[PDB]
Amino acid sequence: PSFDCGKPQVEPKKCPVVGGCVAHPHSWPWQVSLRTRFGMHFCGGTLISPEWVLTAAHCLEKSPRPSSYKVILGAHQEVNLEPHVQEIEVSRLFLEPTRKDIALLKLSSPAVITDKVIPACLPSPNYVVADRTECFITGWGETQGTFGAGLLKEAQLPVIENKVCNRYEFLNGRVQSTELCAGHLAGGTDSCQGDSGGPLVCFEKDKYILQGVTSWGLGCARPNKPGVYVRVSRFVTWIEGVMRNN
Ligand SMILES: CCCCCCCCNC(=O)[C@H](Cc1ccc(OCc2ccc3ccccc3n2)cc1)NC(=O)[C@H]1CC[C@H](CN)CC1
Repeated sequence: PSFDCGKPQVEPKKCPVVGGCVAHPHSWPWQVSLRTRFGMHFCGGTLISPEWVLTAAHCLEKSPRPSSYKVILGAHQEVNLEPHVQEIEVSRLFLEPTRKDIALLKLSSPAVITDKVIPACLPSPNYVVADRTECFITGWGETQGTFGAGLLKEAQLPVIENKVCNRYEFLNGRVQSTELCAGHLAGGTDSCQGDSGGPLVCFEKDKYILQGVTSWGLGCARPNKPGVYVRVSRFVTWIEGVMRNN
């Protein structure tokens, strides 16, 4: 039973995390929860192959010990995990070598790929997501009064091209070429604390492609303050190299 990357078996709501909506369970089957050995959620991540999870380097910077971490796959509820959820210990950590905010976790065992646990697709190397492309972020981060705490949420965010995002009114030059921006400039919808390390995916014809890793922002969901994501396409060669070498 082979499953194509980026093709959920439960079609997502795509409601047009603060704002957005609670996802249909298992409609974002690459979303993982990165947890302490005691089962405390602290970051998201994205399954990109049965043995590999992509996350933000800042999620791992406190401990270089793989035993500090475990990965929860197939979940919908944060607290009361579903019976099919897989909990897999991390074997090795690989931080991006130029110190950008992206990292790989090699799992101690491959995840079992099912209709609820499926990898996201990687983008082509150096792909640029065009201004205004509609994408989605997912996670179990905080909700700032918008409902759904404790459940996996999604939010539709359009990409804001870097040259726009860097304007004074927005992020005032801070965004690097190895980052991208996404958000609604009227505010109200955004990734927030506890979402970092998770995916920003953009639908292309018949599948979702992982274009961003939730990284940072100036608060959550503020008007004129879109979130910043690591631009995954600038790291595909590095990611593929790590997977090939390990
Ligand atoms: C006492 C703090 C414990 C951390 C749990 C709260 C996690 C909340 N996460 C954040 O604040 C992360 C940063 C963060 C901080 C700490 C962190 O993990 C701490 C940690 C994690 C594992 C550890 C293992 C052994 C020892 C200490 C450890 N400490 C992970 C992520 N930033 C974000 O989620 C961003 C997402 C984009 C948004 C704008 N659109 C703004 C917020």
